[PDB]
Amino acid sequence: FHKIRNEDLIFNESLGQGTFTKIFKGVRREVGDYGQLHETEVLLKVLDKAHRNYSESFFEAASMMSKLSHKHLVLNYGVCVCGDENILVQEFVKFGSLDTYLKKNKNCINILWKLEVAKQLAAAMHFLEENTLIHGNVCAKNILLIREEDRKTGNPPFIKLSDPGISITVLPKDILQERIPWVPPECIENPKNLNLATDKWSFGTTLWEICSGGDKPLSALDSQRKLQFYEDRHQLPAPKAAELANLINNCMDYEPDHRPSFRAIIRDLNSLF
Ligand SMILES: Fc1cc(-c2cccc3ncc(-c4cnn(C5CCNCC5)c4)nc23)cc(F)c1CN1CCOCC1
Repeated sequence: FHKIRNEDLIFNESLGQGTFTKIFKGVRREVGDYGQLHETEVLLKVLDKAHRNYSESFFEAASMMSKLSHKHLVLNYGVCVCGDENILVQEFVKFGSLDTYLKKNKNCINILWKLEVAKQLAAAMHFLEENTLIHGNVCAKNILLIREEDRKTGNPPFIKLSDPGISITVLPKDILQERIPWVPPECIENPKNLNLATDKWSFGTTLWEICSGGDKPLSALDSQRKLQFYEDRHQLPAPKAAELANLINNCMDYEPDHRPSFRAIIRDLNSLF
């Protein structure tokens, strides 16, 4: 990881919170190409001091995204570990998380937009699968919109997948249960069951999000009822825009070995026209 000096980073507005983290917009003063000075917008993720013990895992997640380079993976600029703070310095994606964007723009997003975003996410996951790299936290909040659809010039939307944050393999059980139904059943049974099939399940849940205008599946269920939801082997209801319901249910297979490869998922996606 490239170590960035605290002097070169300026914290600005809070954008929200992750698990044991606070997230801010910031500015990084840097020497760019040809020696030109730039003040670059950045995303600053800060681990809560009270959870400093997760630091390793906190950085491990980010490490996963920087091992490979891909057009659909958010860039990591480096880390600031100056002092007692642990800071991730990442690319600032203009339009932010996809779930917020869907909730705000639901009244003007059709099937073609959803299908393009789904294809891009599936392509990112196919890249990860071919590299045998587990993401571990696919969800609409971790999809970021680089640019919007422009029907005037035919441009499709473009998305990037963000880093997964602290791994579910080390998170407390109640956080895992709160993350049903993104966390697959076998990881609720044993968090060390984290596997490639995990991301296929979570991809199904994320498709449900994309199709549901930013609604959160099973949000009306508390943790005990989410557990019970997995115990009775229920599936998510089809979204009112049901064009992807079969794909969602095929990915959210209670048998991890039966979840389809992302190549087959991409084939299915392309078959809808
Ligand atoms: F606060 C968060 C930040 C990210 C995130 C991770 C990695 C890179 C990111 N780049 C930009 C933005 C971002 C945030 N807002 N905006 C603009 C859009 C509208 N104008 C203001 C800025 C851009 N967010 C990024 C992911 C999250 F998961 C949350 C946590 N939450 C996710 C759901 O929404 C609330 C925050």
